[PDB]
Amino acid sequence: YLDRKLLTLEDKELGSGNFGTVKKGYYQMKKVVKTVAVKILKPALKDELLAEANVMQQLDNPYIVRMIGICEAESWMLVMEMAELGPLNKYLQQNRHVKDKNIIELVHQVSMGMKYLEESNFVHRDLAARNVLLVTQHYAKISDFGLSKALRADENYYKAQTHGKWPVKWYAPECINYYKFSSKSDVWSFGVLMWEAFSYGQKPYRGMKGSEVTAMLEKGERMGCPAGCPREMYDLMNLCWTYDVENRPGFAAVELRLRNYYYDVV
Ligand SMILES: Cn1ncc2cc(Nc3nc(N4CCC(O)CC4)nc4c3C(=O)N=CC4)ccc21
Repeated sequence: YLDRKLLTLEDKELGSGNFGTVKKGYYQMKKVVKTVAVKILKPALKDELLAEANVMQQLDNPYIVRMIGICEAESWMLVMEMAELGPLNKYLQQNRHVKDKNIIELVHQVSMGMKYLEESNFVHRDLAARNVLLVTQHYAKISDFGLSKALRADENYYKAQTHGKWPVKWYAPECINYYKFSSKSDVWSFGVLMWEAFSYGQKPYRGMKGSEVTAMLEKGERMGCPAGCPREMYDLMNLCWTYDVENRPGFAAVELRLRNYYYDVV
């Protein structure tokens, strides 16, 4: 595991995730230094960070943030690779010149990242543009597995005991209504992430309470098509927002439509 001495931290906080506060740092490997991002813990919580690390340790995919390791000194610390460009929603906010086909590339990468996660039977549970990190303008990685769960070999959903404070605007009806989280409910979140991407990092359901969003969806109402969003991408959003879980597509089908659409547009 990781040694505090070989870890240097800058003291400005880059932002906050589910169980901590992310800071830039430098970690000396054998010969070189790796620039890193370090989630630092604010009773239970230690277990939560450790659990997140336990999830990350089992994941190896090009489109998922790699964990370097864990560090236990002064605070409990989860050491990750640094995605220099930061979160997708902030980047697109500040980079309105980013081309529609650039955004397709990036959301397609998230869908590859998520297809892997679906094949691996892990549920993300907090998929949102804020937790997509940009290594480069054409390379996105999924992060923050603080809410993630390893599914049982006999089940395709995790059932939460209660509702703790949740990112309700990214949650499918069955998560809100029944606390049932599956890869299919990550697909719902992905659609909201797509809406975020093609709206250049604008928040979904602006000015509405979680309760008003739920009520809007149960009417069969959905968010509109963002300015300049290609119609095939907006169609996929609505598919992701299928109310019935069973009819909603899985990430294999979502990634396939993203892949064909992206490859079609050269
Ligand atoms: C310009 N900017 N603004 C924020 C920002 C953050 C990265 N920071 C990163 N930031 C976070 N968080 C802060 C922002 C929140 O939206 C999500 C939690 N997590 C990670 C990194 C990271 O590089 N690697 C693994 C995990 C790098 C650049 C950033």
